[PDB]
Amino acid sequence: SPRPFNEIPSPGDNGWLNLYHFWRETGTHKVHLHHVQNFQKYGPIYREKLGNVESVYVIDPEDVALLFKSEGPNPERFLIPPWVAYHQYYQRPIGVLLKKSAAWKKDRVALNQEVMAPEATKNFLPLLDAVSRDFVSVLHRRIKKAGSGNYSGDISDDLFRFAFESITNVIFGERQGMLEEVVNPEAQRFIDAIYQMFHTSVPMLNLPPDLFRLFRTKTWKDHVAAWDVIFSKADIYTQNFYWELRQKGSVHHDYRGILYRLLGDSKMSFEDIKANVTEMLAGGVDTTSMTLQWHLYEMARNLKVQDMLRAEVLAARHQAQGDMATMLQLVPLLKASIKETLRLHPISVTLQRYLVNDLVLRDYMIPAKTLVQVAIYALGREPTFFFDPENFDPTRWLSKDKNITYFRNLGFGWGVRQCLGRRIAELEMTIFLINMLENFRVEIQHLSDVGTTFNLILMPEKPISFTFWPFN
Amino acid sequence: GACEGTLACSTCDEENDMLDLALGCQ
Ligand code: HEM
Ligand SMILES: CC(C)CCC[C@](C)(O)[C@H]1CC[C@H]2[C@@H]3CC=C4C[C@@H](O)CC[C@]4(C)[C@H]3CC[C@@]21C
Ligand code: FES
Repeated sequence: SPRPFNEIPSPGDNGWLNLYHFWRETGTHKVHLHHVQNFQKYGPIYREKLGNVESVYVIDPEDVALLFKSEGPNPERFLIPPWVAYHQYYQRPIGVLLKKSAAWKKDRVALNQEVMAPEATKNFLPLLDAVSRDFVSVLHRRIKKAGSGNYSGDISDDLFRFAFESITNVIFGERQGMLEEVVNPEAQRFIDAIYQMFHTSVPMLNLPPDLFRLFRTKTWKDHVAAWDVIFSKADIYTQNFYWELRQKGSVHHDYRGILYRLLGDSKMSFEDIKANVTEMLAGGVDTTSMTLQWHLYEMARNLKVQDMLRAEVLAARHQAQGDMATMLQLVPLLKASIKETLRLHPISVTLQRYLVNDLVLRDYMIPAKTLVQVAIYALGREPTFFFDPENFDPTRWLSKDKNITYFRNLGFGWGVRQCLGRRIAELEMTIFLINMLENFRVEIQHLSDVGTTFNLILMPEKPISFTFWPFN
Repeated sequence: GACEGTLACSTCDEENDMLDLALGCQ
């Protein structure tokens, strides 16, 4: 029979002492490197209590497979305690992210019909393509202004604005104008608050809420203010749309966006719809933008791969005779390159599931209700699970050797509670990259290795300044 | 049919990726 839980290797049983050593040796912002180091110390499985929360950490795709196979109908991941506390104390209506069991399932099913299903997502293409085409126009404009036949700059802020325009366009069916020269300052304030919400989450992460206010008073206050901006503005957007819908009529044969559909025909109350709009808006700005920045970075770092991807896109646009829907079926190397970007640069350091039943992993008995985390960042850099892991190689995902990709594509999670925005995200990034590849060559002057920082979501440790050349 | 016919699980290019991490509804 399997060894008991307590035999799983760990730094020890004192959550507070472990937390002390984590902060002193590695730091709150390098949690991803903490995992890498831990697997080097303990082997392919370990357990670690940080503060009051203990998790079993796993890296092997084979163990990942067992975990997700034993998943129940209503999976639970780790809830971020300052987010929970904010919603509870300020009585903020919660969406799919913070719900569980039947209440979660009910929202998820209604939302899948409108954001995941092919019948719905086929409508996103022109809405997303329009925003990407505008982004290209922004860069061409900056090139002309430069007078140099190129443009060099850190475009992270522009990527955030791009991600915002994209998510709002598919939700509201309306352009917010964030790619214009003169921007809406209140919409900019919304974008900034999302980042601030993530950033301020970090100093509170491994603490019960009773300790937040005692030791992180300023951070908690800043965090509360960030969420308040998120909610006040998402509320206004939704409420304005609700009333404008009644002012204009609800007789439309053309596609009007996700919100129109939900308000017009779903099992969701207005309360649930509005809560989920807020979460979709906030979940879609920092995610696709940082991911796309990493993709551009990997293309500049590997010019041969960039050439291959551009050639694939040009051939796809030609064969499809310009049709975007048809193109998206002829660009498998680009799609693989998105998987490759997420393997090296996951947004989420880990995936987590609480066990519903006892489960054996690595001949250790892991009891029901144990939090299990898959160290997705560590997995992506691990040379025993990926050949030459530091190398950006999209063809990796095209192997007929199904062993090479077995439970490796984890950047959007797995199963029924995988990323709700996955289809929006994939479509947005694929279309963005098609437009960029057709229009520009991407380089980085004085290229150097850019590391990663943990700001709740993973992000580049330092700015990346790109150089764009108009492609002929 | 856990996700209920939306291509958001695998209990029953995009289907190709669900197929790896193992349909009915598609
Ligand atoms: C590159 C872009 C993105 C990445 C890498 C990403 C990643 C993730 C991951 C790893 C999870 C957890 C999955 C799991 O537990 O198995 C998640 C959940 C979630 N994501 Fe995303 N995401 C992205 C874009 C988006 C977008 C655009 C939206 C907006 C619709 C969004 C909304 C959500 C929501 C609401 C959840 C919670 C879903 C639930 O609990 O049912 N994401 N995402
Ligand atoms: C702002 C919200 C409405 C939506 C946020 C969507 C995100 C960015 O898509 C969230 C959803 C679940 C989140 C994860 C939940 C739990 C953990 C474990 C923790 O130890 C590190 C953060 C990490 C890995 C989170 C990273 C950010 C994620 C992955
Ligand atoms: S039922 Fe979820 S994928 Fe077919």
